[PDB]
Amino acid sequence: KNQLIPVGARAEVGTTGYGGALLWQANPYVGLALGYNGGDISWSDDVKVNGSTYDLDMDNNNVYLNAEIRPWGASTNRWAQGLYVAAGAAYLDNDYDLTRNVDATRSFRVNNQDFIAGADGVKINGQMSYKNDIAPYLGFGFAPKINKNWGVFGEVGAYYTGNPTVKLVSSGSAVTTGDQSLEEAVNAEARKIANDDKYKWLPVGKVGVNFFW
Amino acid sequence: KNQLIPVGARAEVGTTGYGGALLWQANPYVGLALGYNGGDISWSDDVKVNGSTYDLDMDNNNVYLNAEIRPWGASTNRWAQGLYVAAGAAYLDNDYDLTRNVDATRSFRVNNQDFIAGADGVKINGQMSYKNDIAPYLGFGFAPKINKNWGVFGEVGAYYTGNPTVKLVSSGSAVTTGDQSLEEAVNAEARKIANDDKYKWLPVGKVGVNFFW
Repeated sequence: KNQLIPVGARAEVGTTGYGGALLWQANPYVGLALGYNGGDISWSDDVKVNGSTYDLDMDNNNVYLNAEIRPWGASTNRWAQGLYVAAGAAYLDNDYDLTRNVDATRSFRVNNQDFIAGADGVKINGQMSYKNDIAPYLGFGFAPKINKNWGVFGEVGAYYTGNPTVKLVSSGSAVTTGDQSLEEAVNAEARKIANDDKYKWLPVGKVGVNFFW
Repeated sequence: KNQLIPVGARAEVGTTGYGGALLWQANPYVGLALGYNGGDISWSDDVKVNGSTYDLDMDNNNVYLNAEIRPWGASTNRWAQGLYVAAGAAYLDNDYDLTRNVDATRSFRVNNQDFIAGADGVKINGQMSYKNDIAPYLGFGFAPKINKNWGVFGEVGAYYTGNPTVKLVSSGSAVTTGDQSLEEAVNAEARKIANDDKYKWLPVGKVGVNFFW
């Protein structure tokens, strides 16, 4: 068979958007996925959690190329054959815009300090963007085949992106007994995101369907 | 066989204390339990939940007489034979003394209003006593036999006691933006317990071991 010809394709939905990939298989152990994840969703819910409401906007525009390594690639066992480690890289462009609306008189926590929203309530808005011409990726996947023609998968990994760009702002007044004012607590949180090790990785979870011709 | 002679005894531990009962069986469907639940425990934990620590003292001194009705009493099936409805009455004497210790700067909620403890923290103490010369009881039990000589059980029910006596007091200062001061919120909660329908019943959960001679 010709190495340059893909063996199949997949459709996927996950935390970095939806889309899919073309798939090549060099041998039972080593394969390649070239994909796009994009789109943009707006989850504006209304279910109150403890007096707060959250609104999430997300815009994605990612292109990725992964090697997939299957340690049990030649197995006829469907669970074993489906297990893989993904290593590769991607062009990343991801914007998150999260807004927390705190009801009047309700408590909420910012930078490990408790606050209580005043009579007019409190709004906290966060904008956070991951943009990388090329970011390395490592992940692990489980892609059991249902038969020779199709299957389903899940994949979890992370891109090493460095800290994202971040802008956090609050509106409204709050009472507190902690060390920081609301404004400082908010800026403290912006600073953690811009600087802590934890935020130098963009975690990824996706699920989807594989098709094989 | 002689009706006046008990068929067995049980040991039990539950929310109204520990102890046990003597058991009579009039026929496979109708039996009687005469028991004592007493003791007194002090659960002073240290595991912080959201900046609060709780300390619980409980003192019990209850005598009860229940009829137990087994709709499937003549069954050899152990699950079916073990199912019963309990109806009876008890002398009740139960004291609860619950103390919530709120760390400095942490939020906590009283009478559906959020508060944040000041620099010196906040203590909330509640004393609540159920005392009844005779209170009706209804409950449901599951007492599977392991063999003819022994078994295990659980029972859940409630005594109609009317509202308990209640004393709630706070110490320390707190900030808030709600309608009530801390003192009023605390007294509001005392009033609910002294007056709401919900508190006119003392719920009971117990587990134990049955012995048959």
